[PDB]
Amino acid sequence: IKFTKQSSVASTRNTLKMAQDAEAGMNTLGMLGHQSEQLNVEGNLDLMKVQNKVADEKVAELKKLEMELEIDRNLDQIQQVSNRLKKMALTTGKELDSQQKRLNNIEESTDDLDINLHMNTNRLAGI
Amino acid sequence: LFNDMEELVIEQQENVDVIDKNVEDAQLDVEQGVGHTDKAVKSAR
Amino acid sequence: MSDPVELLKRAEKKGVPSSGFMKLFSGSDSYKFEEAADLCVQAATIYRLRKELNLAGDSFLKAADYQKKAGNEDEAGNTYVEAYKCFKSGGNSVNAVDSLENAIQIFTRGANFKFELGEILENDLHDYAKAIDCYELAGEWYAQDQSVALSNKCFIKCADLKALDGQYIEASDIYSKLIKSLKDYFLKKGLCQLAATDAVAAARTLQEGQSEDPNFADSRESNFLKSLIDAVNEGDSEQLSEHCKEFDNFMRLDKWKITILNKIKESIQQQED
Amino acid sequence: MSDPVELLKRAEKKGVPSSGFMKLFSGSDSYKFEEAADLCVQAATIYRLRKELNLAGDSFLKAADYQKKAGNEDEAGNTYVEAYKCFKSGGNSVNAVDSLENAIQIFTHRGQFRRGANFKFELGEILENDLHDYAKAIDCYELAGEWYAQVALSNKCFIKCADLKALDGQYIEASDIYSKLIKSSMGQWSLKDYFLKKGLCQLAATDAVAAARTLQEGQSEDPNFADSRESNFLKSLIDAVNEGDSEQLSEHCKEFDNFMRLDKWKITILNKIKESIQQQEDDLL
Amino acid sequence: MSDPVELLKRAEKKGVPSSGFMKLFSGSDSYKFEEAADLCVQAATIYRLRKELNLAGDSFLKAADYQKKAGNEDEAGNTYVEAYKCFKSGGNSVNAVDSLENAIQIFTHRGQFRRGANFKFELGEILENDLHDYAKAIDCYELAGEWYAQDQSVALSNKCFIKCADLKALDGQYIEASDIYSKLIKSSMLKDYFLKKGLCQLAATDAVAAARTLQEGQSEDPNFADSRESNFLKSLIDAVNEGDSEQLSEHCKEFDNFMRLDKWKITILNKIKESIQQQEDDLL
Amino acid sequence: SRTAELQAEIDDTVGIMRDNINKVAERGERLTSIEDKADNLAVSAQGFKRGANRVRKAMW
Repeated sequence: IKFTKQSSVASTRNTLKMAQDAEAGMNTLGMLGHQSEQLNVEGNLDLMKVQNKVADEKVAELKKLEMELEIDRNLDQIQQVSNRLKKMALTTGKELDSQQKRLNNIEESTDDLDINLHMNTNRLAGI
Repeated sequence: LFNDMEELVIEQQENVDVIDKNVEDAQLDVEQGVGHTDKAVKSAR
Repeated sequence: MSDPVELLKRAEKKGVPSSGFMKLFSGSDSYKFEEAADLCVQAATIYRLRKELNLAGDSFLKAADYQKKAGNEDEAGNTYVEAYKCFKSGGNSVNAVDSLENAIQIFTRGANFKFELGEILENDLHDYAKAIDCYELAGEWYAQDQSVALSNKCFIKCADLKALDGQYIEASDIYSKLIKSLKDYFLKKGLCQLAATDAVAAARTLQEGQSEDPNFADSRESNFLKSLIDAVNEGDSEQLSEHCKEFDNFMRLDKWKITILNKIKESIQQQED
Repeated sequence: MSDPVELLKRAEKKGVPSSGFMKLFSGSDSYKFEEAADLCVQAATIYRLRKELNLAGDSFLKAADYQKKAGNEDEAGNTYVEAYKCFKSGGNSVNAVDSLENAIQIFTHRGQFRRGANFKFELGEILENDLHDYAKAIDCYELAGEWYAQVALSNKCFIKCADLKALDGQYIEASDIYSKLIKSSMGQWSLKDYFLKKGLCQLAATDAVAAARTLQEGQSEDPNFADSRESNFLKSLIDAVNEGDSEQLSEHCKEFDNFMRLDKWKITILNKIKESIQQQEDDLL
Repeated sequence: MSDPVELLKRAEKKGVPSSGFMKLFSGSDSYKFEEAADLCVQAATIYRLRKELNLAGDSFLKAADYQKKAGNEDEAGNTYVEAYKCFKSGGNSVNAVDSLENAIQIFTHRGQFRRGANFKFELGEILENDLHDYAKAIDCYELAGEWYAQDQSVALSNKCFIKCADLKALDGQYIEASDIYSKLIKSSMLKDYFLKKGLCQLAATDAVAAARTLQEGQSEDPNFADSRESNFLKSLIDAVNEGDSEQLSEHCKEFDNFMRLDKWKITILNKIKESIQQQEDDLL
Repeated sequence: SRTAELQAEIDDTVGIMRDNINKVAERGERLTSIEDKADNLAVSAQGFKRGANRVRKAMW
């Protein structure tokens, strides 16, 4: 029984430790905020849409022109961390969802712009 | 799971850098091009 | 492949402005500068394929300068960023700094590159003061652009460098701005206050975080901060050390916290002496 | 819908440069190459719609060469990417590799090291899996990561590059790349793997002190790896090689497998270490 | 605001090609078609502002046709995508399908496989969900997943072949769905894919192929040896080999209790049970 | 009863975050494809600039 309690204390130590370690969820989320701001790319893409409208019109005109207690405390701390980790799984899922829709929009917008630029380049080539 | 997620997100950092840079270069090149077509329209008139 | 040296030589020969009587018969000198810049870009590309990166950067600097004389400042900024890349990859941090300064001047993108400039100043040149300036200014540029997360990264870097540089009060103020990661910001604010022999402001920062943010109220960080304030009020440096070891055991103290905590301990021991 | 073979014949007829007297009266050959490139692209779109991917890729290569002759290098690179697309989808790895090489050369020639590095990584992947060209794939991964450094794709590429180098017998250079990975990723999980892998590489190089200092660095620098079962495993490996007892080494491998299944890379390295102990057993008699 | 009917009428008048003697004096008819297309786009804009979405779609279709006559095929593809958006928001699935087919033809002709694949997938979704033309949806997902597999877009192609294989398996094409799941497995080297492959094989009454699939999954990646899905596939194989449907139903209930069986799995397991029961009845 | 609840909560976080692994899969491929597009876009922007400049010179 003393050996079993020692093994339990060792494993709760390891458990709290790994829980802290996962609590990486921060470097992931902080950077996801960083890249979220970077994808908010969208500003440049909107500006290109306006400016390709302008290019269309201009170029169209161009063409026209003791041991128990430690177990208890370690479990306490493991619970605290694990609760917080659950929050992080939930929020990371949410943020990935929102960024996924945003990236899909960025995707289609960029290719549309690419096509419009190839169009305008080809129609400039003949003038 | 955290390891797999963080490492993959480490990978995605370059994609985000490259996308920001590429779209930024494109925007400036389009701006210059539109300016050139503007001057061209001014001349043909 | 053309010899990049000969391409450069042709670039300088074309890059001479029309002087005197010839200026009356020569068109705008812009075209000559554009052609010289094109030659310089070609030479830079050829050096850069050879992994003669610093020479490629120098050729890009020449190209950007010709582009500036042509009136094509946007191209000059892009080419300065190219020269920068060549220098940074070439280990020539000084010319990299010069390139970003010029580029950020044309752009004022300026915030992205001002941050990268701050990183070079911090890590490669150890010019901490002007790196602090970079982080502050570029975080302000983001704050104007409503990019909260980036601006927060920027003010974190600025505040950390300021606190390491002995400007504890200013770092605490930047941490107040960052607050307005949150648990960490509260901790750091108090710590700077403690390095300024300001125990009462640390107590208020603790109270503010405890009342306003429940996650900080029950956190290990708030408990650590109260324990440190209690030690500082008690003039008990070994108690401070004991609390530091406990917190290190449960939450590894990074190098920044260790430095600031050592400063706080030294201020206690100095009062004891 | 036009016959693609007729379109290719028309492109070939039009693709002859002006020669002799006619060159003095005929305009720039760029127009003829442009026409040939457009027409080969059309013939290839036709082949490609018929699922005849290899013919579409060959036509893409022809159009890309004609565009190179026309001076449009970016369009030549795009057509090379198309040639690559249809070759890789057609199972022709060698022609896909040739397209990737031409594409990457165009791209680095245009200052686009980024795309060159992405396609260098694709090229090394194709080489490793389909053609088993390990040395040139190692070089491809190294160059891709270097240009990426010029953070993450380089981190990924360096992981794979170190993997191929260590599996290929080059332990010291693979360990050096693992140190580079350690330094780049410091400030975590990838680090937890890196320290172990570095130690394994150095222990395959019979430098037991090198594995010991690698583990000590992981323990002192990274608190995670200090506490990680990878560190205890690396300590146990170091001990077992120090005593030169292959049996305890075997038990340590089994123990490691029981909770985290071991990867082919680590099995090859640890088999090489065990076989190094067997070479030591020959070194005894 | 201009009357969109008036704009369409003017567009139709402008869209008449120059015939006869007038063709010798009239410039390229391209410009007339461009102007008619612009007028049709204006009418479509006005209709979309008036939430008369189907009419806006029709006006965009006319604009795209005029653009095709002008030689501006890329404009036509974009305008077909606009006509599509108007029709889909208007609940007119058929005209939406036609718009995507035209647009995808234009895009594939111009080498824009990525866009063609995006829209071919959306076409598959319309065929599956609003029109229930499952066969053409299967064809769409297959072709467009191939187009992505060309572009190296592995995760897209995997979503695509998931949809294709699911519709094939629901349509009784068990062997082909299992082959597509093999492709998915190979491209992803996943637990769900191994399970579904085996289930298709059981629905084809080929318990030997299911057992080989189970062994492959168990051997090639360890997460399978210890998963509930591998145990469930083994249990189903054991029930099928024993010809005892009640045990299969018990295993399905247990697995439902720990991981909810979605509709597709329920269908496949029902047909597997039906095959067992048919064999039992044939032996009496 | 606390230990069982903690085990259940850990299992649930595992479930949420296995889904997160799949989501970042879809995001990573998304980012690769978008990189290819903005690469293409930068090319097309440079080409459009150069063509517009050439038309400006031709007309001048």
